[PDB]
Amino acid sequence: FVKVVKNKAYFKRYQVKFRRRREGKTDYYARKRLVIQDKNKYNTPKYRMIVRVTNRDIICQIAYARIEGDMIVCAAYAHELPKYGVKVGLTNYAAAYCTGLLLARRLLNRFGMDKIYEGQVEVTGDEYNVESIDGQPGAFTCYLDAGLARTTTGNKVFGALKGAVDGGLSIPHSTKRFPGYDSESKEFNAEVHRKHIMGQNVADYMRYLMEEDEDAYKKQFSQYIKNNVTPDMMEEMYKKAHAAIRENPVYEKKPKREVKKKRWNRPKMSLAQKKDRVAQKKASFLRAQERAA
Amino acid sequence: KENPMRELRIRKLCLNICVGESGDRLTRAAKVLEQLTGQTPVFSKARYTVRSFGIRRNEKIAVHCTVRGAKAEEILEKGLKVREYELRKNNFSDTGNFGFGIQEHIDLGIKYDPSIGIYGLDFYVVLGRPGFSIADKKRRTGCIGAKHRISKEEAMRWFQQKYDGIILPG
Amino acid sequence: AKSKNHTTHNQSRKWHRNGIKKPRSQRYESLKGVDPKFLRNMRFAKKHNKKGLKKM
Amino acid sequence: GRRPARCYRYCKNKPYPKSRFCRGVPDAKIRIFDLGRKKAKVDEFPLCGHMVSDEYEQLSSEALEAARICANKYMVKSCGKDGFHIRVRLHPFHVIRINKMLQTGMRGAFGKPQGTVARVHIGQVIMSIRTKLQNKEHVVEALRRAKFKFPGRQKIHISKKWGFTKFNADEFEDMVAEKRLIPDGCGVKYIPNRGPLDKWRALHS
Amino acid sequence: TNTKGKRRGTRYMFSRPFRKHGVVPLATYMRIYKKGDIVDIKGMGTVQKGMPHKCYHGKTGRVYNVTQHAVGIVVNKQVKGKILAKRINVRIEHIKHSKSRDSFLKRVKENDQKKKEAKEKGTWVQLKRQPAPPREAHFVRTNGKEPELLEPIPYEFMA
RNA sequence: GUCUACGGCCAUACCACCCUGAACGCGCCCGAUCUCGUCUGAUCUCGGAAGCUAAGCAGGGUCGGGCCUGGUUAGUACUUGGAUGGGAGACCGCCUGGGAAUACCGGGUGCUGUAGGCU
RNA sequence: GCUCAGGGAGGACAGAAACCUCCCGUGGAGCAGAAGGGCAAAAGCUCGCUUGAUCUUGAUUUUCAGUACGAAUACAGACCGU
RNA sequence: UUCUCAAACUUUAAAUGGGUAAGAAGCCCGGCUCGCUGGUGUGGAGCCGGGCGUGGAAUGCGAGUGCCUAGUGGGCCACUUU
Repeated sequence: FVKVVKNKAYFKRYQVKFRRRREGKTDYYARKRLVIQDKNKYNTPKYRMIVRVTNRDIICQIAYARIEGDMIVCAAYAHELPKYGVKVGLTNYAAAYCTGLLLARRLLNRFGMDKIYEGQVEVTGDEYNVESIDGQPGAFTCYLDAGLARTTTGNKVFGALKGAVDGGLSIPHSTKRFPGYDSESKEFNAEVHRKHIMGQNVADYMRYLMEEDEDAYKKQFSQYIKNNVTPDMMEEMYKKAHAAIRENPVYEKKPKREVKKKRWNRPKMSLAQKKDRVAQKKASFLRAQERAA
Repeated sequence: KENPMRELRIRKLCLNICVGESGDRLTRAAKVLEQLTGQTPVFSKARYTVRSFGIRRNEKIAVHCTVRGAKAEEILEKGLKVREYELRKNNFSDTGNFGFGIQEHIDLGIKYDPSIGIYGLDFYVVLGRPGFSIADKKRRTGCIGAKHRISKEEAMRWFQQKYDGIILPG
Repeated sequence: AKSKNHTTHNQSRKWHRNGIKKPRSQRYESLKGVDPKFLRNMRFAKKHNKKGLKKM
Repeated sequence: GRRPARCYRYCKNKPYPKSRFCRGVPDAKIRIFDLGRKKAKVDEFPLCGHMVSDEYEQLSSEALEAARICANKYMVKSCGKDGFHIRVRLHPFHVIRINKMLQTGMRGAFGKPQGTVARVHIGQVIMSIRTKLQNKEHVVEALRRAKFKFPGRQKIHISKKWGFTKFNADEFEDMVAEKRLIPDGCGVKYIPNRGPLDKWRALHS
Repeated sequence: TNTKGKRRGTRYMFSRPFRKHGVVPLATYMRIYKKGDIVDIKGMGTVQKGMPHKCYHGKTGRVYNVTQHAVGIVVNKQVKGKILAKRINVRIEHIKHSKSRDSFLKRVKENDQKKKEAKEKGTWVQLKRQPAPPREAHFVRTNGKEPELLEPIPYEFMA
């Protein structure tokens, strides 16, 4: 027997962390510096470009934080890429770029900066700058919100960054975190970054498993054999994604059905029910004891 | 049917040789774990100075080694063999892990070397379960829930099912 | 030869003879201590009210 | 030896305990704060007589100790060693300071801790004696013996409680009968209709 | 004499409320402060930069200057025998909008409404705040029953 | 009706245990060629999609603990102003306005913004 | 990028205390020192890169006479770090 | 569970008390200027031109302001707190 840490006394003094901190979703340290505007700007909305890579999806939002909770202007999802040719492979560095490029041109569609600020139409891989044009409405500036992702070189958060950067979003960044950054002598080969965007890192692995054993390739790439994506299709397949994304960037929402309005969810057991159960349990016990003895 | 996501498996086999010594007796005990596992074992610096023991603040006391997956199952097969496939009731932790020791490393599959010497070392089987890697992430972490945990009662019947290990009291 | 060290005894009476006065609450305040990057800009906005006088 | 209790009678200062700041305090004369048969059941000492303070003053550790024995010495001859349980419900926590002039004067005149004293309020209990309901006058006699050891005015009041408890004696027999109370040493356990229902079950088994 | 010094007797003044330590909630930083915004000052301890002096903690001034992370605010600290309307550069977290001016402003647009309405309808309204008046006469109905008799209760000592 | 991403207030949201989760997400899960990082691909990063809600997660439960909120405590304690009130004093009473805090006893057990789904 | 004090159950030598695990852990540790306040994906611990401890005007706070120095807060102009 | 406490302890928590607000320096449209800030006749400030007086709580009272300046800088007593 030792002194229990979690007494009555424990939870009296105990101060819970913020709800998103308890759920492990937000770094309130990193949020505070991203999101707050200089007080001499006054309601000038500070845009942060939110990239969240999931297990099965890449969620690329643009947000500006008001006092009721932040208002999302434009949301770009990787599950929208099968409208542009990318059937499967929704969660790779190439799909990250396509989701970022989809966010860029969809926002610029709504603001009427569609024809102005094209950017990199042919994907080079270089450090591109979305320069403002004198006389036109200034380039849309937002900041890359990475979340709780360890920002190493070749993190897919920087795929959706470069995706948005080439689409005509004026985001500050360095090429240090793009894949192709020679860390050993501090250079950036833009050709390696071109492989990753056009998906030759995945293509060579399909080619690597193509030869050694057929049984393991069917296990790894089970849906690239289903959805008929060969490694030779790959580079020209993302160009058919990039072409159609830049052509028709607008989102069409799914129309709501006349639903049953049924209940999947057990409702809150009300007082008179809960006050009855303790009356029934006590009655249930003392009758079993008289029947016994 | 029981759920195939309650598949109680080995996460890691935590080895270390704590010699209470730096320099020559320690750096040749580093070669022992690398002949045993086939990976470069991490040296362990001291917590603080205990003058009775012959340790000192930031002195290398021990050399530890974590083995995962395909190798750990085979080394824990080598090591239980030294303990003729039997462990005791006290040897299993209440958190649902178990460990033991071996007095000399010659019984593992390394021949006696005159120059290098003899080193007894620690086996600690960190038993886990799919969904135990929730609790050590950077993203959305969380405790693993009460039903999903490995108990002392559960680790003993696992070792008895897997290695036919005759568990005896005391 | 020790003395009385401190008091605030007769002070409140002295303060309220000529009255505890509010400061000279004078409209159009000074612009000394207002940040110069804002104050430069406002000074240029004042310089060029000539520019759009005939539109005005 | 030590000053008359005139000098340190009135609650003059702020309460000044033996603490981190006040170090160099001697042990008080009183260390037993209850004797008799303290190792007694609730259901054998119903009657409780308090010595209630009528004055806001300071009772010395020595006066508490002198009254501790004066009530004990009588009640042992009057009821026997195990026919009562006296508590002293005042602990000398206020430290009293002495300024000893053996050529100083009043320079640096801050006192050294002399002894300890119990700071008492009006209507506060000094000593409580739980004994059998028979020995009603023996408590009123023993508490009156011990009033002379203290300064000021004390009042001997027969409480309407069950020994050293906070519930009334005309209610107690029923509150144990309905298992709202279990005896637990000198005192009783209040069991509300509020805990988990497993707490209720081991009661009514 | 007292140990002079900037944070002396601010053990409780610049301490955090019980179970309200830790991260500064971010609504603090994302509310805008204009010029002439009536703002009350309350030195949050968590942020030690741009702290108000303890003599301004629990005072109310108006903002005259707004920089990046702080507002300049004109407050009335007295001095001995007069009042000095003076200027302190205080960070956002030690500062709220005071709702003292609000009960006036919501009365003004209600007064403006009750003046623009009945500008044509001819009905004279009360716009000046009449104090709590002497309550006008009324009938207390006893519904049959007599008013319950109270008597003082006799003495007993409790403890 | 509910989830996801990002939030606002930060326990009516926590904590322990138990039960239920449709579809979608979310997850665990499967890999180590590349990017990347380790003693170990556990973490982190990357590449995937055979299996499973077991867990996280969500909803609900517990005469639960805590927290929230009331009544009680109690016009009690304390207190503004007043008296040629009382008392040797300590202190107390009254006039005049204000007015608490436990124990004890009930109730409640996250609201919700913007965007996107599923039913 | 991490988590501390302490406890608990395990494990050759190994014990009350060496290293290694897993769990609990609202800070019960640490933050050069006095004490208070403040602090948990940090302001602590461990590494990486560094010289914003530079150069320059004013305004302001603190003691205050509403003077200085000291210290400090908000900027602004540069040149830089990360 | 229980007895007893804290000038340098505290979840709570008064009374008395300390700021602020109670309008024309206030409202409300309209337009011009900016080298500041920018997805954006955006944000902010400055400006002209307007248009609304039930003077927007009680009570009392005329205020504002500038020179020159003596004496003083040993105090003491009382209610209340200390």
